[PDB]
Amino acid sequence: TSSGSEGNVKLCSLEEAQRIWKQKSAEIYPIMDKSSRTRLALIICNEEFDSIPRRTGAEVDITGMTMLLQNLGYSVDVKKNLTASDMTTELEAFAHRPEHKTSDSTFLVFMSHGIREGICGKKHSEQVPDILQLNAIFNMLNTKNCPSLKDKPKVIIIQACRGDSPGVVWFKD
Amino acid sequence: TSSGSEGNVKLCSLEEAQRIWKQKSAEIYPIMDKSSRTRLALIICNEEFDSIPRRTGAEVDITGMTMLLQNLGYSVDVKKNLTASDMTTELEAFAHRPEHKTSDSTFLVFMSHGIREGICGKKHSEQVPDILQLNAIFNMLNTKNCPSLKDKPKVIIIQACRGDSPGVVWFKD
Amino acid sequence: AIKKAHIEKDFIAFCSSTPDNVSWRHPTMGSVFIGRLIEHMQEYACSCDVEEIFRKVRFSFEQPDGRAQMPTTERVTLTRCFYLFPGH
Amino acid sequence: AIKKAHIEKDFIAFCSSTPDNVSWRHPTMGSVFIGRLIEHMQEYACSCDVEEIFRKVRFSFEQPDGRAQMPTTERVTLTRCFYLFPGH
Ligand SMILES: *C(=O)[C@H](CC(=O)O)NC(=O)[C@H](CC)CCCCNC(=O)c1ccc(Nc2cnc3ccccc3n2)cc1
Ligand SMILES: *C(=O)[C@H](CC(=O)O)NC(=O)[C@H](CC)CCCCNC(=O)c1ccc(Nc2cnc3ccccc3n2)cc1
Repeated sequence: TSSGSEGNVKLCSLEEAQRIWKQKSAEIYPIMDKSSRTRLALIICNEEFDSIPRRTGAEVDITGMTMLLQNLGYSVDVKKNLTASDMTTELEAFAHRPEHKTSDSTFLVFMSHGIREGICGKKHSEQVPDILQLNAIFNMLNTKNCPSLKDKPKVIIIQACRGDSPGVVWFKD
Repeated sequence: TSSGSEGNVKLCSLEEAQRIWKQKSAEIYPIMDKSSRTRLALIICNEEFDSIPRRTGAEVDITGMTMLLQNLGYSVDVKKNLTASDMTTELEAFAHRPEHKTSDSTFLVFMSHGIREGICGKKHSEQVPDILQLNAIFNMLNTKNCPSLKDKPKVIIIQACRGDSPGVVWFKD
Repeated sequence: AIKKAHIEKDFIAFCSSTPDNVSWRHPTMGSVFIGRLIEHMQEYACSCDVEEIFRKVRFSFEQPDGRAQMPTTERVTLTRCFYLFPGH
Repeated sequence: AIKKAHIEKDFIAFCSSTPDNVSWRHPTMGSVFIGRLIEHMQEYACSCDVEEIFRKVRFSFEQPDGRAQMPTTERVTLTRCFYLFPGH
């Protein structure tokens, strides 16, 4: 039933959980006890922009990702329509959250327009770029800047264009 | 015995090969018949440079990688001490090899000094950079520039520094 | 006592397309990569690690249509398999 | 008849360290990443796919010594598991 906390996410049974833990030795990331852990996730989504087309349908993505991460046991913070500077400030704040200490992992979700160089902030234009680089995201969440997430999986998901090309070539059979 | 073509590489038995092919459905890359396939690999290694320190020990890496790739069924081309332009010319030539048509995969190995931006050519200095970017390697081997390797695994291995930092942070237990 | 730790470890990035290329989005149905990722996570989180799941997402894009894209996994320093163990 | 194909697919890159960071090399023993990779390929090519093997290589670097480095897998568009099937 999808009426439970995990919603539409298929459950891992106790037998399946024991089998995975037995098949592989010490090659799995440790999971903290459900009763005590404080898992955190962050979604940054830009839909409305100053100078580039509106990202119609973004709300569907926000809903889906928020519910999915909650299903997986994460407390989700949702921030909308930020400049690259605002994204940096939000990421730095996320890295400083005390909950990461009592967490085993984190998810970061970015959804915006994008170019080859990175992710577009709300104020982005060709004349005055407003870009957050993927490199900056990694740096802000690494062991130096986020010691609380040492040894813990940090999953970054990015929905964005990475250029203008269609991504295809022709071939004949 | 390591006297066979596969040397020190542990053999996959017929039972193990059948088990892997049975455990996973259509989620494995197809392998071409051993009798007809023409697998190609390329190693580019820079040891002696005009303006940066000598890469002593590189010969050990060349020997090991050449023998390993041969063990795995690849015909290995070894090129030494090239500029970034020469590496590009070699890569373009590799992408044009007719053998890829009758191959199922390829390995590319780069071994040199490196900086944040990419891999150092033999003529590299701080004043006049001689750098091959990883982006260029991918472009030269993609479906547009290398149609013969469409749908086929292209494994790129790079031994190089990516900057000057030690890659470590301190923490107390 | 102080000890050394890798500055960058246990990361995985998953992008909606390859470099230079567009990612697609429907005005009422949302982004295809996001929708596909949710579906695959819902289905496979119980039995597959996250890296395995991301590969399956990629595979679902294998056959190109009129709006082709190829999700890319980037800068991976996961030293272990990350299983979500949903329900636990 | 012409058909569309993804411009970039079925790639895996494996680097000796993380961005910004050094990779180590011994004057007589060679590069540690290269030596480690050969060993793991010799051992695991029979039973593991290349992505699995690369993760194992990473894991072997997990505990930092005086010369720490963390090999990174990059720009992965493998849609399937690449098994080498050594001997076949
Ligand atoms: C680039 O910066 C952005 C990235 C973003 O997430 O916003 N992408 C775009 O701006 C692209 C242009 C390259 C999208 C523009 C919107 C136009 N949309 C379409 O043309 C279109 C048409 C049909 C569909 N169909 C479809 C079918 N099935 C599904 C299933 C699930 C989800 C969506 C979906 N869509 C989509 C889009
Ligand atoms: C950066 O551009 C280059 C990358 C390259 O491949 O050349 N790297 C360097 O120039 C680094 C400096 C950051 C290497 C300089 C050479 C100095 N070497 C050492 O200090 C050193 C000391 C001890 C060891 N030990 C050791 C132990 N076990 C093994 C096992 C297998 C292989 C090597 C090995 N080495 C190594 C290096």
